[PDB]
Amino acid sequence: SMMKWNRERRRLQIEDFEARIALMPLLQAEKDRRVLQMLRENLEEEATVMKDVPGWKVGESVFHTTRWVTPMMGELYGLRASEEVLSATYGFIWYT
Amino acid sequence: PFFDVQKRLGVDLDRWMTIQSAEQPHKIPSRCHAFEKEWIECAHGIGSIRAEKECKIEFEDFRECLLRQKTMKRLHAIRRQREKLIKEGKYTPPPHHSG
Amino acid sequence: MNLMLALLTNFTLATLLVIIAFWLPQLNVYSEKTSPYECGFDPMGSARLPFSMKFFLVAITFLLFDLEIALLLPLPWASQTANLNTMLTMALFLIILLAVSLAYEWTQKGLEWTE
Amino acid sequence: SDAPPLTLEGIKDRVLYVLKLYDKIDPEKLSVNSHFMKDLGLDSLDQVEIIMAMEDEFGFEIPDIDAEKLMCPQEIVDYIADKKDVYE
Amino acid sequence: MFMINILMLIIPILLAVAFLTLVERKVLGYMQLRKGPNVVGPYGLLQPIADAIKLFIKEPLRPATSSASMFILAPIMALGLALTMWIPLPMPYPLINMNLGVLFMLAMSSLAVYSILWSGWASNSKYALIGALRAVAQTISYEVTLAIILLSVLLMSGSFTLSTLITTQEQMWLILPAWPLAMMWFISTLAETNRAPFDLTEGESELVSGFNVEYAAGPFALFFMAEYANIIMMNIFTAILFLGTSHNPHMPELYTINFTIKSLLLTMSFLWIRASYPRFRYDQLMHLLWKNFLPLTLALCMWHVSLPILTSGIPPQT
Amino acid sequence: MSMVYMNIMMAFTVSLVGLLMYRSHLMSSLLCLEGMMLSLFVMAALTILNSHFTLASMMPIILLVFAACEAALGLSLLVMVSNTYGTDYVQNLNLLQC
Amino acid sequence: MMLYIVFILSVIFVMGFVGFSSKPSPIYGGLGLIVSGGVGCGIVLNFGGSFLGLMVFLIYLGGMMVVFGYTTAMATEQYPEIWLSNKAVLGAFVTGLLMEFFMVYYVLKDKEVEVVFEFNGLGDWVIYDTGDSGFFSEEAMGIAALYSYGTWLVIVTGWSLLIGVVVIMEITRGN
Amino acid sequence: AERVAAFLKNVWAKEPVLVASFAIAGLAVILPTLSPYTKYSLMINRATPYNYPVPLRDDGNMPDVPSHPQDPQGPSLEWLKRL
Amino acid sequence: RGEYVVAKLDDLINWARRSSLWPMTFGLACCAVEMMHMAAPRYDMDRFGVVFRASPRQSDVMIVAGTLTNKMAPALRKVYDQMPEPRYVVSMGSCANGGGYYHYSYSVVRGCDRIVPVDIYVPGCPPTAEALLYGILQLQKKIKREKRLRIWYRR
Amino acid sequence: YPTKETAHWKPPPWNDVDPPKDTLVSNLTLNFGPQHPAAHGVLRLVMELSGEMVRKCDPHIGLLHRGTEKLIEYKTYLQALPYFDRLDYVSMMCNEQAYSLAV
Amino acid sequence: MWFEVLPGIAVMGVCLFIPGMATARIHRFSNGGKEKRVAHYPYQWYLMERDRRVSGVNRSYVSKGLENID
Ligand SMILES: CCCCCCCCCCCCCCCCCC(=O)OC[C@H](COP(=O)(O)OCCN)OC(=O)CCCCCCCCCCCCCCCCC
Ligand code: SF4
Repeated sequence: SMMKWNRERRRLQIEDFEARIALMPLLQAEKDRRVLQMLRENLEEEATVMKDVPGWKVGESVFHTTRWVTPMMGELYGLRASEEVLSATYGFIWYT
Repeated sequence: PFFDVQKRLGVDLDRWMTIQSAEQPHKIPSRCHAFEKEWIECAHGIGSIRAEKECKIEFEDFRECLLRQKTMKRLHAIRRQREKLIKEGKYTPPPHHSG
Repeated sequence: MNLMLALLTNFTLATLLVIIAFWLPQLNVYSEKTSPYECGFDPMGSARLPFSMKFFLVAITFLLFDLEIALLLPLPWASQTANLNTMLTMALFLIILLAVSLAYEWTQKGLEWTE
Repeated sequence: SDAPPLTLEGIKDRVLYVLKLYDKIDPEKLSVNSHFMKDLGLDSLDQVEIIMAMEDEFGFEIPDIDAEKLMCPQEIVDYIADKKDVYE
Repeated sequence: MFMINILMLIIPILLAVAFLTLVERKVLGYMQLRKGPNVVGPYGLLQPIADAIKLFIKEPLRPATSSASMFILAPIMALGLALTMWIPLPMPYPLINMNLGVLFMLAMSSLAVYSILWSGWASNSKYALIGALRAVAQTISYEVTLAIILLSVLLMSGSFTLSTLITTQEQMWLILPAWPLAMMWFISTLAETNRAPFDLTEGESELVSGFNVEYAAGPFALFFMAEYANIIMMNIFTAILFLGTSHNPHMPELYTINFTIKSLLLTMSFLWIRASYPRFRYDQLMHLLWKNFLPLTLALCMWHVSLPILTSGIPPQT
Repeated sequence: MSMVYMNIMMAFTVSLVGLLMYRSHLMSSLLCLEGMMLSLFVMAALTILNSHFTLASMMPIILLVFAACEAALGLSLLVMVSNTYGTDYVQNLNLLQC
Repeated sequence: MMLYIVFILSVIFVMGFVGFSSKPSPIYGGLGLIVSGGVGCGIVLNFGGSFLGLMVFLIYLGGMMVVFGYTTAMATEQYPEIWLSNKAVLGAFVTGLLMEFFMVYYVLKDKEVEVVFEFNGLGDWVIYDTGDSGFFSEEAMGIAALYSYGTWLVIVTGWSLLIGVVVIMEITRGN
Repeated sequence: AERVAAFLKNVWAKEPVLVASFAIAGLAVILPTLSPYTKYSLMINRATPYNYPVPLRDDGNMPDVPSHPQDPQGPSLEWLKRL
Repeated sequence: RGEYVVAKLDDLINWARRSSLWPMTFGLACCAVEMMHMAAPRYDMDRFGVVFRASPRQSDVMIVAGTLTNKMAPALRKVYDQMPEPRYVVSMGSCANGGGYYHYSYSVVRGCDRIVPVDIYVPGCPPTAEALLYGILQLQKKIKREKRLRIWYRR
Repeated sequence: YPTKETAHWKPPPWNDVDPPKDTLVSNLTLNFGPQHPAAHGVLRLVMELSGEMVRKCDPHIGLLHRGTEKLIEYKTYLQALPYFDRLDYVSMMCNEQAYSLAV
Repeated sequence: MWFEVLPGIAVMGVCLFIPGMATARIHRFSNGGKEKRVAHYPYQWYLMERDRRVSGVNRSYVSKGLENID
């Protein structure tokens, strides 16, 4: 009895994983526009916070390469809402 | 290795875990996969003495992706400037950042 | 967050009951009441003198065996690998050695408490 | 380093000092030759307690047969010398 | 609405613990040809209330030779961790849905042992110390075996999640495929919860009262409440592992009815056993597990790693 | 290096300094050895977890295994030390070079 | 605040290490290593590794129990010491606390403390990854890899543990 | 042939628990080798799609790779459904 | 009147204490046998809330059952002093009461009330298990008449 | 090169074995009574334990010595009969029988 | 007789039923009449976090269906 039910459960998991796979292309597209929208907002504000600093190139990279580098949590959520950040960083780990 | 037996016998005992760009379960990439790949491909074969000078860029970029020091300093400067301007009623928070 | 609140609530409740226990009752303290209890007669020597452990060798073995659960608890996840032939061999190899460890200490009078 | 050697003059101070602390001996008339029983008036047990202090002083066991003869401070100094071989 | 849920969990638990004292006394009474409490309130239903008040208006005393700070920490640490074991229990929805709930309960159970070691050590009595070191010995007996038995079961559930034990048993109880492990798990919970024939740390007949001979009034009450909260909690654990109830999302009440009944009967068996057997000797309790259970537990752990593979019955990872 | 790395490396030093400065008990200096293992375990776990070094996730587990093979070994000598002298004082281990 | 949970836990983590490093009676020393073991399990947990965090806590709980049973046998005296009953233990305990306090003061104010290494006080949350993983725990996958990938590690670890049993039987036999 | 049934019957009357241990342990190490469903176990693990199936660039000479998820080409889990 | 409210708190605490008497496991001589028979099924003292406990610190009543000897007298006082208050003493039988058959002996304390304060005296040699149960039920009536909170109020 | 410090150093034993030390550790001493559930009320059993192993039992009795054998001298042969009901107070008529057979 | 024990077990049994019932109804009360969401893995949390954005009321249990697309 235990083996048939377990075997049935492996097939259910595949049907669950495939449904995820059919959706990932849409979620990837949404995630891209969401990050780029937030990187610009951080860039736009920095222009108004470092408008007077003499030795400052706005939006300058820190890497020598021009490749795309995925932004870390500090960059992406630079000055977002305090509770927005907390759920962005510890939202999953603390959700029980 | 002092005795490179693994190369002689062609058996991988621990080289599968030496670098973080090696093959991982379920093809899970590390955060700094791309940078570690380039440094290793830049510095293959030329030897350590040369790679200390000719592949210096690819290693500084990698060292940035690991500890992110040059990045946190930049953020640190902006935060310092911002809290100064917002201290004397000169910085107006943008809407999304707060509201 | 939710876990933290539950932890903070359970221990706060216990502390209040301990506080209430010591501050609600009427007390009457004197030396002979707070003395150590040894069935009506004064104890001979402090309770801090050495206390021999006749199972010291069994206690040390517990440390070494208690590690095997660290290496064995991943097995439910390990069974999901595509290389089941290797994973099956090492899981049994690890458990078999643990049994050989037990059988060695057992035969050598290790599990027998000293006197 | 090696401790200073025991000398017959060193022992003498120890014995008299120990006797000085005793509260039944009058410090005025306690000479190195004075007698415990006749001169100082101590009784038998008073004599036994003094010998016990000497054991604490020099940290060694004195049998009862010997202490029956240590009737004045001098022989105490002699006895200590004989045990530590302090001919001096 | 989360603070309301916590109160809705701990407050009933204390009430259940209080009335388990009545049930044990009235059950052991009839097995012993007595009647148990029947004078204090109708059928004794007020007996637990009288005892609870009596304890907390009594005089607590710190022995002259005690270590104050540890002497008071132990009862606080005991009861607090006893109520902590309950947060991840699916009934059928846990208060805290832990992904590694089985490991969490294992770890908290180990930590709860130090409320015995520090109480017996802080008391500064010889009977209190003898009992403290019978808990060191008793944990060395079952900790390894109990862990491996859980591992063997989880090789058929697929994950450490407690709520997944419900899914695993949607077609049949786990006691059928794994009745040999249930037998060794039930005795382990007897030993782990310090219950007869394994109630050696307290040992009334040999150590007067064991690690808690110096504890009185409220501080004693916290140990008594903690001990019975484990008795209920572990039998709820046993019901979930081996006698898994069916869950209906539209009628979760029905689960809590069947779930509660199974936990009661498993709890009555604890009282039933305590009235039937003598007490092991704390050195024999060790040889029972290392020389009988451990050889068999290791063999069954191997059998449950191979059985799914050789039958293609490996459960899903999620 | 984030501000957490300071405390874990600060913790390792405290254990290291604790170990090198014996008081009297040998058991007191055995805990410092176990304390150093806990620091290294945490520091490795933060480093490995943060960078998603997946295969390295087994390193901290292997670390604990030999962390306890010393504790077991360390307690074994402590039993043999107290048998000879009756206590685990380190001042009794002065037969050699003296 | 909440964003600095990991830093607060790490402060408590160091305080436990200062606890037993002062070397009071091993009874209290073992208590300190249990408190730091618990919060140390929290810090790893907040970085994603829950299995690792629970494992170390579980393993140290068992180990410190064996130490307790040994303390009552080989490492006990008439008057066990506390952090207040010695000037050496007190002097060391207050020393480690102040040295932690001055580090927390300067890092939280200056935001940049350099002692051998450069440390940044902006906040641990600034380095966390942004994207999600798949339908699994990344650390769980790696620990499962011990058997499919770590064949060499299992063999040495299994062999070492087996000899560990043999070795302690020889050492403690005596006579 | 007369001493094999004397050792076994001696231990079975003195160590019944040990006999059940070795007997159970033996089947764990043997049966997987002899089982015919062990191959399916490894195949089901490969069939669980944890990652995303990144597509390929059609160079024009890949007739074994499907053009749609509902094409005849490619591995099928028909054996799984009937299992 | 505020005195009424305390007079109703006194009833609660008095009820909790007489309803949950916990004697110490303390017997000395033949009378202790009749104390077992009060725990036997016929009388089942446990149904009145009376439960034996071994530890002095977890007990509310000392039932002095048997002869008290000069060698045992220091031990009885110690365990009594180690009972947290409120504490009560029942003197069962004639040896514990006034010396009984051994009043004139040399090694016997003439009455356990020379060592501890006694509340209830149970006569008999031994007092029947039913007689002792009358003593305990009389002790509960004595605890029901306490006015601790009505006396504190009027101070 | 002997110095002030190393004057007292002694050569190590020829075979590397040093003499064992004298009495070091004493068995824990425990009162197993008289107020114990298993001590029958009046048994002060002073024990010396090595852990929980027993090294010596020293039953102290007399906590229930009442002087019956002296109180009997002051009682006629009938007044002394009831004393025997109180010797083995679980076998009353078996004690009475022995005394009756004696008289 | 023995059946006089049932009242004690009935009261005890009713005490173990409340924790299970209180959580089940509280969960549905706080989540608009639906079981509380379970997010054991990052994919599950990503979708749950996405419902807060899609709902527009910062509640991940306020489900927006076909009426919300045109
Ligand atoms: C591909 C790899 C698979 C193979 C794995 C290889 C490892 C196998 C061992 C792993 C488990 C560890 C146990 C090894 C030790 C065996 C037990 C033992 O040593 O017993 C010794 C025992 C000592 O006890 P003694 O004092 O002498 O009392 C009896 C008096 N004669 O004295 C004795 O009595 C010894 C008697 C002989 C013991 C025979 C044990 C047989 C074990 C294998 C049984 C397998 C057959 C059953 C399974 C088949 C399927 C049903
Ligand atoms: S009063 Fe009677 S029954 Fe009790 S001890 Fe004395 S003689 Fe025995």
